[PDB]
Amino acid sequence: MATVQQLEGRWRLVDSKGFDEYMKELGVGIALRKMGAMAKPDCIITCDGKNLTIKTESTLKTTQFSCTLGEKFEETTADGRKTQTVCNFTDGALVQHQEWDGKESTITRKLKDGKLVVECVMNNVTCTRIYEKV
Ligand SMILES: O=C(O)c1ccccc1NC(=O)N1CCc2ccccc21
Ligand SMILES: [Cl-]
Repeated sequence: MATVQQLEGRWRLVDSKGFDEYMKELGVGIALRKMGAMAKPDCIITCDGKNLTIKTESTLKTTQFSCTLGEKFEETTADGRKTQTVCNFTDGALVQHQEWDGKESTITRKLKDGKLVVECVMNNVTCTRIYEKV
């Protein structure tokens, strides 16, 4: 018995795995990759019913989106991509699908050992983003 509300709270990055390779796959330039690779974002996740809000905060940039689960919406990512996106909660994991310019990326968010595991995949390049509850 798992629900999207299990992901709510305030989270802080504690481990990164393959993030540079994921940014390279997005085409992010060297300057922003150096900036991105030193950030330790803080994330606040809230979900009232099906209305979900994720606000990501760091010393470099603050980003946030609000959406209804299962309903598509437009999101401008931290690296500047204007994407068509939908979020679905399925099998104890929040699934975010991003499309832009004929390219796809999937971002999954799930709890593992109490840590929020964020997996970003694009063109078979997998990035793992580990957050601790604060
Ligand atoms: O970083 C992440 O784990 C992340 C995971 C999934 C989706 C977006 C992410 N990143 C993000 O939303 N932001 C906002 C500001 C900032 C600065 C530096 C690196 C990242 C970010
Ligand atoms: Cl996140």
